Amino acid sequence: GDPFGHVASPQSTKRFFIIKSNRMSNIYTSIQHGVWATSKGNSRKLSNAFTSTDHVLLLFSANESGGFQGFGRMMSLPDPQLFPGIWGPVQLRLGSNFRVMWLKQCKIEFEELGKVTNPWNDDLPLRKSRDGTEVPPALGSLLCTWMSQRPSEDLLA
Repeated sequence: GDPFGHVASPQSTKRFFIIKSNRMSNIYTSIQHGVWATSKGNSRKLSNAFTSTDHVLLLFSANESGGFQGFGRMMSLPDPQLFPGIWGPVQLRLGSNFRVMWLKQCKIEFEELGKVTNPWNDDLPLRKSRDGTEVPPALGSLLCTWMSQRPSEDLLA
């Protein structure tokens, strides 16, 4: 639902998901128009999180970028009327588009985090996260804090 506080404030419930993108151009489109889409399986998972969590955070990592480009809040359920067809033919293999509010654009490398593993993903290194991988709230909160502390990038510039 709607945000009733800042995503960094402690009293709200949060879930944190890693989003992978094969194309930087898709990230640029997401920043430009506040929109994302994911696989049908991830769409259901994110939908169930969206209705039952105060804030759903999406941590964006382009394939082979070596890290994160920023993070955003999921703002709506998948919506067939939101920017229909914006992604081109891949739209046909995805769930419906949903609104995203980008909350930080930055550069941070997985290797700057040292030996970080995800106990919710078989204790695998953060770099091996797949699209839709959930991270525990203590780690997710820290990743968003560390990203927020970095200088803001203007990735569209």
